[PDB]
Amino acid sequence: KAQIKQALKKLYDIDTVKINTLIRPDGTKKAFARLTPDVDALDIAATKLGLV
Amino acid sequence: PQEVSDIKKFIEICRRKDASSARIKKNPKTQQIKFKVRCQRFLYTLVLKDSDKAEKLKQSLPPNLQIKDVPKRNKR
Amino acid sequence: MRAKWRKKRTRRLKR
Amino acid sequence: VNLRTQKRLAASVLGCGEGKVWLDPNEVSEISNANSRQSIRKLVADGLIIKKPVTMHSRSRARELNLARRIGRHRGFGKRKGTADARMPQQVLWMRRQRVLRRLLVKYRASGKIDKHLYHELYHLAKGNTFKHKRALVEHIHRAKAEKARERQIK
Amino acid sequence: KSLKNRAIIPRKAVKKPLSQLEDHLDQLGVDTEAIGLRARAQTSAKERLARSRSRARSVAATNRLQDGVQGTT
Amino acid sequence: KVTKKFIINASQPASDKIFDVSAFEKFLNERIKVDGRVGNLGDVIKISQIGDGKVEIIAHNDLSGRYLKYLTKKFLKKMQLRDWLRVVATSKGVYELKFYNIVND
Amino acid sequence: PSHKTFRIKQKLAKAQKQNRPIPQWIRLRTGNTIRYNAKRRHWRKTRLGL
RNA sequence: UCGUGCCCCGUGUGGCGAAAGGGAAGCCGGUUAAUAUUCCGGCACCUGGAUGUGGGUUUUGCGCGGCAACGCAACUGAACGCGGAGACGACGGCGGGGGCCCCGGGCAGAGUUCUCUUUUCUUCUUAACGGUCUAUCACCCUGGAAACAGUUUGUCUGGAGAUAGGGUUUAAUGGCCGGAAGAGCCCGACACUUCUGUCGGGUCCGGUGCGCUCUCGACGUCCCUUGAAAAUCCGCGGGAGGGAAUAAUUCUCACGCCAGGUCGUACUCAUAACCGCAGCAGGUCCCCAAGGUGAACAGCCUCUGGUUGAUAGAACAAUGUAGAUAAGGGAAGUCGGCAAAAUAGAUCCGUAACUUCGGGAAAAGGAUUGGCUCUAAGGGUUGGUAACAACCAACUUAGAACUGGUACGGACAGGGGGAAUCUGACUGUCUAAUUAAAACAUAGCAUUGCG
RNA sequence: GAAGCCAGAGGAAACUCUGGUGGAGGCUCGCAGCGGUUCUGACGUGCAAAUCGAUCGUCAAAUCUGAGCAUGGGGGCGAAA
Repeated sequence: KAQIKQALKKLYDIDTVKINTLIRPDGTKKAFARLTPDVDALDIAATKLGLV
Repeated sequence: PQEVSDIKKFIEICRRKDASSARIKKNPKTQQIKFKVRCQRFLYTLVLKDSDKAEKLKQSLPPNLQIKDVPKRNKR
Repeated sequence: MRAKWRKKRTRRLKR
Repeated sequence: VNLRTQKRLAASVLGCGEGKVWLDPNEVSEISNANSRQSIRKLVADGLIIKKPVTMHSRSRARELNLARRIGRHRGFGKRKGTADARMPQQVLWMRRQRVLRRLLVKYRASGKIDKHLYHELYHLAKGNTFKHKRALVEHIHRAKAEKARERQIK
Repeated sequence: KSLKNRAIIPRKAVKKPLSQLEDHLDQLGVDTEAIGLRARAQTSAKERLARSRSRARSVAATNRLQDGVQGTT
Repeated sequence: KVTKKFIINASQPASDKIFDVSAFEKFLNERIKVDGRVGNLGDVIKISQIGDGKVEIIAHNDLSGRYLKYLTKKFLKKMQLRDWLRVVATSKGVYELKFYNIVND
Repeated sequence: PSHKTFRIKQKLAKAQKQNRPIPQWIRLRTGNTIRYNAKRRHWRKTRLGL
């Protein structure tokens, strides 16, 4: 989680309050990063993450 | 949760820097009013009988400490 | 009490 | 038209078993289109899904049977299946009798009708099974007090 | 009544048929058209994300069995 | 002594002349039982009519609104309106008789 | 079990990713000899042997 | 500057090994198609680390009070030692507490309603974490007891100090308060193509117990059986050092600041997710456990919750498998009373030989059991011959009248008994898949070798 | 219904008797569990390479049972077949 939050901060200028992690049944890792209330996940996903 | 039985102690808790919110619960079936202040560690509550001392104390809180009356329904 | 807590106190004093 | 998922979701929403969930048979298409818990709650609010009331279980006959046995019916020799000790333990009866007698003796000593020596004697007699019940103990106390008064009058 | 195996559905949870009510009141003898049951009886990024959610639930994203060939023949 | 006011409002079925208010008052008069057997209305229990399909009951004993609802349901069962009329406690000590919900067909 | 080791879970992850039929574009290659997955596994047919 | 040197302690000096042992800390409500003590909201806690404020202590340097048990928001404490916790069997009755079960009233809702039924049923809830007042044992002060007293269902305690009086304390899943009614739940009225909801009312007061379950406490019994260890934590002895008024503070007090890594978490746990070659009547370790009858987690019926899945339709021959009945006789049957029938619960009368005196023994052999209406006995709390008044309460026991009858433990459930002989002392164990036994083992007895 | 204990009637005492209390026993009836006595039992290419039904033994212990560990074939283990 410490590496994941640094990676998010260095890549997308994303600051996270907390991060949960699980390991999926196929073997990859899924991370739920909850943002600060001062930023909008809709705005970040629309501008940077391209998830519309 | 902690209950304070002293008006001046509730005032000092309100002047404490960690106090982020204050709210008011009015119980008309019981005839009481509760002032609840949210600090960092503890939620401090003061119970009073329904009177004008409640509004006097409302004036006695600092204006920076934002205060709300609770609604009838706790809708999300 | 315990040596770690006493060491914390004396380290606070040293700092 | 399969509504197994809808019945399971409605049971989860209503907090009951799946045998208590009623789905309206005239709107199976609307229930099928309802595919989430929010839609299930909307159908519950609209009245399409109803929680059925509980199947009836009354305790009336048990209550008249209890009142009849309180009056004294159904207590004959042909209505007993366990031994007398099994229905009513004689050890429990002795415990209750001893507690009653000791309570009465303590009350009498506190009130001052009897003194410490007579209290100790009656305590050991009640332990040694002289008294069947409180009335017997009170009668013996009165008789002992009367004979003590007679001895004092003679002296 | 089938109270041995199940409980009766409450009357407030079942909508009453109009013609059946009219028929029962007509055996009872009241003037139904005069008392008038007819009127009383009853009958953007957020948008893009919502569309994406609807499409994600409706259609699967990929088909690994059949994504290798594209023409219908 | 305590006094309790109970109101039974059958204004809509009375104006529809479906529910007989005088017959309901009679049904209350020889169905209300005080001290375990019927015919003890006396001065303790008073049943009268104001009008607009309303019956008032004055109770000096512990006569319950549940019992009055029970007697109203019994009268509705007798006059074959149990499946079509409903007794609802709309207010404190006030029971309204009203139609069930109807759908067009 | 629910209590499982990371090594065991990693090997079940590989087994789940291996559980698939062959892609349909494999069958139309020139000189193709593969008609079906001959190492397909099912939870009730053969055991993983872990 | 330190990365270099100087001391001090030195008896001892590794790792692995438990998802049921020991262990630092999280509860409630809501949310998904599938996860939740993990998400969301609210409200907390523990550990580690820094670092201030308030308060405390101190020019009598490291607190004050109570006779004492000890109390209070703090109230210095190195080496080296001491002690406690961790840390402990099985069984029996008793007492307290939570939860469940049962009874009554009240609000709302549902059902019945030929007749009866002020009726029957459903909701009426309060977590973690804290404050405060209490809770068996035990301990302390006064005092000195035989005419011995106190006291448990159970006989223990007391001049090594009892009774009594007054207190101090380990222990909550107890009362009130905060959390917290704003939640959850129940009911009603409008809006409502959807989007979506909106607004009102209530959530109350009591009782009972040889009831079920868990936990706690004081006891008692058994042993030629005495029923783990370690990590970790705390107190004490000791006084080494460090300590004040340009204030100091090495305060286990309150509040405030920061952080908490890795891995598992779906689902089944079985008449279909495990093993048995299978979706096999087999086998496979645990937690919760409603109502009635009844001694009873027996058998039978029901509620919550789950199923209605195990190829179907028609007909009713022989012979079958399973369940039954049968006039008169009653073992004449058969190698052999094999099998079936017969007895069976509870109350009372009564019970032989033999015997290691403990048993045999439920010996044997007899008399009864339904329903209804009554009577009688067995209790608690409060109140100055109180041997009396008021209030409250549930289950047993005995007696009497009346009454139906072919039958009354009306189904279920449930010993046939006796006279002898051989045999092994008994309880126990074995040939998984043909032999459970006079076999084996056992206690008791004897012998042998070894300082 | 064993010790221990209480009361009463005797007995100079020791002790005798009676009524209680108590809750011991590798005691007993019996549910679960464990086991496997009997039936011209069912089944006999079976549901089953040992199952099913009724019945029976035991059921507070020399009772039943999981997990971790130990003993490995000219070996172990054996209340002994």
